[PDB]
Amino acid sequence: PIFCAEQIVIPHNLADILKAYTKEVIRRQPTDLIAFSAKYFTNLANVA
Amino acid sequence: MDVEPIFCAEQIVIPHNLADILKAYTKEVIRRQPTDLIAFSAKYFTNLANVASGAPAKEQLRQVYTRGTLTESQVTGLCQADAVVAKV
Amino acid sequence: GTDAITQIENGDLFDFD
Amino acid sequence: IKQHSQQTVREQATQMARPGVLLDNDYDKEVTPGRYQ
Amino acid sequence: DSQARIQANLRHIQAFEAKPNPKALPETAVTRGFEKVAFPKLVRELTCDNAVVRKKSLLAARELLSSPVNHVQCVAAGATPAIVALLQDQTDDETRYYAAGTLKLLAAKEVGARDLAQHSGLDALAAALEDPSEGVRDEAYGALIEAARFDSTRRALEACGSGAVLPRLMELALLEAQGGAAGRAQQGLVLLFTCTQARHNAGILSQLVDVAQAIPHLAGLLKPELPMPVRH
Amino acid sequence: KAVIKNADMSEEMQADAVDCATQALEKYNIEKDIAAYIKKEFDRKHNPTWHCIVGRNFGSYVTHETKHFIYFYLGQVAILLFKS
Amino acid sequence: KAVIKNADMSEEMQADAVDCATQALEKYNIEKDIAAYIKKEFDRKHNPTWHCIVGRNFGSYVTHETKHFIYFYLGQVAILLFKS
Amino acid sequence: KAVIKNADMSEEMQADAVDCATQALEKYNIEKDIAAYIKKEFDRKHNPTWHCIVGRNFGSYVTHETKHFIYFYLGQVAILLFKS
Amino acid sequence: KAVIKNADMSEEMQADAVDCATQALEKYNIEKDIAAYIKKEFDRKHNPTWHCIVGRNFGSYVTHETKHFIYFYLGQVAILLFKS
Amino acid sequence: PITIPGDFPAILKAFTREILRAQPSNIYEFGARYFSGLQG
Repeated sequence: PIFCAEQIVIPHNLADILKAYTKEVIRRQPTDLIAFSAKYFTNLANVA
Repeated sequence: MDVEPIFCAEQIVIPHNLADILKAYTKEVIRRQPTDLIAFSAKYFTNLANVASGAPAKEQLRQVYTRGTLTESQVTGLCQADAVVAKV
Repeated sequence: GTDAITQIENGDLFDFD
Repeated sequence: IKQHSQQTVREQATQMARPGVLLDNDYDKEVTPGRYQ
Repeated sequence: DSQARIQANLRHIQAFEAKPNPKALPETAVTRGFEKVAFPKLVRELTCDNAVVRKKSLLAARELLSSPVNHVQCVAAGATPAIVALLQDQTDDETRYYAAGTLKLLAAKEVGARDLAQHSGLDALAAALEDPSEGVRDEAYGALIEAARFDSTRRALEACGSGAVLPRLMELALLEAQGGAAGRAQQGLVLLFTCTQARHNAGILSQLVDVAQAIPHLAGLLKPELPMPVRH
Repeated sequence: KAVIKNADMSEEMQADAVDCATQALEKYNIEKDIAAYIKKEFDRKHNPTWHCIVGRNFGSYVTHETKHFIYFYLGQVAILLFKS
Repeated sequence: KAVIKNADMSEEMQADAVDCATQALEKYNIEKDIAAYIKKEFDRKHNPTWHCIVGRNFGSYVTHETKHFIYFYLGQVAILLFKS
Repeated sequence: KAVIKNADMSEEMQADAVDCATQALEKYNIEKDIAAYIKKEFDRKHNPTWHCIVGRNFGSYVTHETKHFIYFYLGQVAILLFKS
Repeated sequence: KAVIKNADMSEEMQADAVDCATQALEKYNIEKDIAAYIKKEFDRKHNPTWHCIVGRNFGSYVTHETKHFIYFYLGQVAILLFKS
Repeated sequence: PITIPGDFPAILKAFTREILRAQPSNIYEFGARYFSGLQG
């Protein structure tokens, strides 16, 4: 029953992953960002 | 940022600069995380009172850290660069 | 006197975005 | 000649534990419900 | 415990008292409206008509720029132009002091630095570095130093007008030549050093070395007479 | 359990109010329903005028008839119950 | 802006309720202060008794006298006001 | 603007009391002046023995001559007037 | 903690009134209960027909028989007691 | 792990009560005397 701004939960392991994510992009600097991102996240899911 | 409840008489007036003093004191307490807050606060307020009146305790803490009962040493230091050390 | 019922529903007051 | 008692009406405010500026003093009491009729 | 009991009952009577009225607050009183109402209210109150209202709102803003969320909402609401405009007021020096401190608090986060640069705030700070007051100069030096943590601010300092780093070094030399004020000089020199570490520093170095002739000045300011942080 | 943050009633009346609230809490999953249940039972139990507010975030200023007021928590939910 | 979910009053009195709610939200921080400001201000002019509840999660059951009741949103706060 | 909270008194005296108390409020604002005005007027009108208590927060226990007893909120100030 | 603000009464009866007020605050908290206790005690012990007002904020203008009048700020509850 | 000390709110509460009661002209030495006296 969320009714206040602070109620939103920011996971502990979120920002780190996100930074790693942007790392890969800014390493490749691609143009089909959505496809490469989907491939990368699916790789991380299937390996984890 | 003034703090003024709806129902508070004029008989109670908050002195200016109280918020800032408690601001600083709370920040130091949060930074240090002492075990005995009462003597810590006494030492802190004596430190700031002496400093404003006219840097003993910063140097004392640095020397104690370099060395690697203590209240008496701090008190002696705060009541006194070779003449002062000789007097202590 | 007449009665009256109110209630804060879910998501009506709280715009998430 | 009889006797009747009078009293004015009195009001109260309640404010809940706020995530912000608020720190409330605790001067309350606890109870166990038991059965009800 | 009869006395304690009568005190308790008397206090309970004084509790439910039917207070008369919330008498109206004076005009010079600031407060935070519930939740988000405060950020729009502040940017209005920063531009009110009475001076003391603007100063106390500057203090309230300095309170309001601590957390990143309040910083974001206060800079999106349009605080920076008001703060820089108040800084450029020369009638009262105190307001300049508080405004410089408020800008130092503002420029800590990335968005604050970018919006300070966009609204020509760096030029305002450079102008304020020559304010005849004393505390405001230290606050302006600190604000510029804290803004210079980002490369974009360094580049914006590189090319803003014709000479910005040049008169900064000139002022450092001027204040070290007359008197012994070492805090301002050290702050200016460390700000200059932070400028030289910009990724493309070819312009920043060229300006300094060529026009300012920094090397003989630093060689003269390396003597063991000056305070050690200046030598550093 | 139940904590009485504020009370202005006899011990029996406060106990009855706590019992009414906890009894309501095992039937009604919507909060307006708890307000309605409490209001009916103190309506028939006592002098007919009453008022009840239930929730998890609210702050009030009510002028209540003397000797009749309560503000107490059950579980995580605050209940303000008073008479005009 | 004022989204009046449920009102039983005239137009002018509703508009004054919204204006008082705006002033209360602008001037005070905590909830009970806003509630007390609203209740006292409507005591001052309209009629001598009033009751107010300001919050984010609540729904009351009251017994208001006809021609005076409002339950409306301002900003992100629900304000419930009624005479009894 | 005067809810007659409780009164054992003739209807004409009730109406006259409300009228004279309205005149008292338009004349003065301090509670003791209001009480003086009201009891002096009813001392002139009826048996001189009268007693008036005016204020926002008080509760009495008095001895009144029968069919002379009134207690009413005329706005925010309450007036309690009775004859011994 | 009695402070006799203004009284016309024998000293022993003044001390008796202060005492009675003390156990009055001792026994109950409700206002009119305090007033009723004080008047009942001065009807039982002394001669009858007393009037009591044990209030917080009020202004009254009363007429009493001679040598029977007391007004004291016991605690910060102002108690007024007089004879018809 | 940057938290407020578990006992600090009450101590600051009492200190605020006393400083608002006394109304001093020097908060620093007031704190010095208050805390020294309470220490013993």
